[PDB]
Amino acid sequence: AQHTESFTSAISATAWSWIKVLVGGTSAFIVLGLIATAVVALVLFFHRH
Amino acid sequence: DKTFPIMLNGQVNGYACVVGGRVFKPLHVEGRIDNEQLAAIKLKKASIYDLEYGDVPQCMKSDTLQYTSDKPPGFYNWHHGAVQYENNRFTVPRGVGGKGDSGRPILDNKGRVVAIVLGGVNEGSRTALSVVTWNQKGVTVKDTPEGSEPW
Repeated sequence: AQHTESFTSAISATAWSWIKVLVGGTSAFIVLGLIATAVVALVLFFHRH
Repeated sequence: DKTFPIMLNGQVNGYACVVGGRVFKPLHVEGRIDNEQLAAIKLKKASIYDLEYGDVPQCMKSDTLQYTSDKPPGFYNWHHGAVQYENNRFTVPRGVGGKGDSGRPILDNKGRVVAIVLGGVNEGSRTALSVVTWNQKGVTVKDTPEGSEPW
């Protein structure tokens, strides 16, 4: 071979799309849970005050 | 009756009460409710309010306390007598309340529950009480003075 391999040389745009959807989907779901957790605490605080 | 003492080792360390069809016990009071029918119900936790609650059995749902969120300035009562409600806090003369009075409800002049006492703070003239009450919109809130101790 004239060229050289790398970790990301074999990753196609379709594979990157699935990686981005997977990582973005799980991260967004956790962030949704954390935002909901933050808002409910803020709502409960206003109940007291 | 409507108030059911909670017993751990044969001594009362708090009281359970039935309000509006739910049985409310303090979360920090460990022990068995002094009853046979209400002691068999599984209780849900409300640790943000330091309470546990469950559904009243069908035969007990009608003989329960009613509660109100209307707390005009004046005097309210409970097991040990009069309670003063002023400056948005329930307070009792020094020494009137103390440990063991956990879950004891405070009643208005019509016998309706206005708050559930969970603790208190000993001030210069009266003891401030840590209670679970309903705010101006009727939503459950934990009304506590600074430095309250569980009773």
